[PDB]
Amino acid sequence: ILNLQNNSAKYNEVHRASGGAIGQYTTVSKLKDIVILTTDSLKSYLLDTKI
Amino acid sequence: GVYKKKISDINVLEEKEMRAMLVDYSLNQLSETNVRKATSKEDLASKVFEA
Amino acid sequence: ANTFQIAGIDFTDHVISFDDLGGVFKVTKEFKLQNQDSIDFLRAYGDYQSQ
Amino acid sequence: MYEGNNMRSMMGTSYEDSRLNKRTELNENMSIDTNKSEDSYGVQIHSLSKQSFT
Amino acid sequence: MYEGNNMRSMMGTSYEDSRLNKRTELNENMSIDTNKSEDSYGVQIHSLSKQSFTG
Repeated sequence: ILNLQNNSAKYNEVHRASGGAIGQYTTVSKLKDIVILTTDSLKSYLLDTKI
Repeated sequence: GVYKKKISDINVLEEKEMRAMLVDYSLNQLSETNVRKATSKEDLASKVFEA
Repeated sequence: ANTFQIAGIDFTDHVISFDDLGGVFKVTKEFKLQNQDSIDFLRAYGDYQSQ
Repeated sequence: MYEGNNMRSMMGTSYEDSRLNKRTELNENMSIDTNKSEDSYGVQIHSLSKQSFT
Repeated sequence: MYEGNNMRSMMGTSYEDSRLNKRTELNENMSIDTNKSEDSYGVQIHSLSKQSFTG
C-alpha cells in the first residue's frame, strides 16, 4: 500500500491494453481509493495476531 | 426449605434438559458444512474467532 | 491476557459455558423394567410412579 | 428526429425508460453494521434479548 | 362467546387461568452478576463472610 501511492509506471497492466505495448503510463493511488480483498479467516488473523 | 428445594430443582432440571437438547442437536442433526474440525484448546480460539 | 490492544475484540459477553457438557441419557432401544433395585434407584431421585 | 406519434402502448413508452420503482437497496447493512467484531470489550456479561417473530 | 355460568371450583374459573405467583426465575444471578471471574487487583485477604445459616 506504500508502494502504490508513488509516481510509478509499474503496478498496472496497461501493456495488456491496446496501445500500451510500447510507451509508458505512470499513475498513483490515493489510499482513500485502495481496498483490499481477502478471506474472513485472514481478516481474523489480522485482528487477533498483529493489531 | 423443602418448598424452596422443590422450586430450585425445577430450575436445575430445566437448564440441564435444555442444555442437553442443544448439545444433542449439536450431534447427529446438522450437516458437515456446518461443523468444522479443530485440534486443540490452543486451537479453536482462533477458529472460533474466525467462526 | 497475553496480548496488548483488544479494546473492541474481547467477545466474552456471548459465552454461555458449563463445567461439563453432559449428564444426560437418552433411550434408543425399548424395554421393560424388571429389577427392584432399579425401582429404588429411580425413586431415589423421586421417580415414584415407576413400577 | 422521426416524429410520428412516439406515445404508443407499453412497448412504445418503454424506450423512454419507465420509472425506476425499486432500488435493490442496501438498508440492512453488510460490511458496515455487520461484518464487525470491533465492538466487544466491557464486563457487562450476557445482556442479550430474543426478539419475537412476525 | 357462550355466556353460560362459567362457574365451578375447578374447570370453571380454573380452566382458563389461575393465580400466578412465580415462574421459577433467575433471582440468584447465574452469568450476569455472579458466575464472576472479574475481580480486583491489589492488596488482599478477607472478603470471606460467614452467616449463621441456621434457616
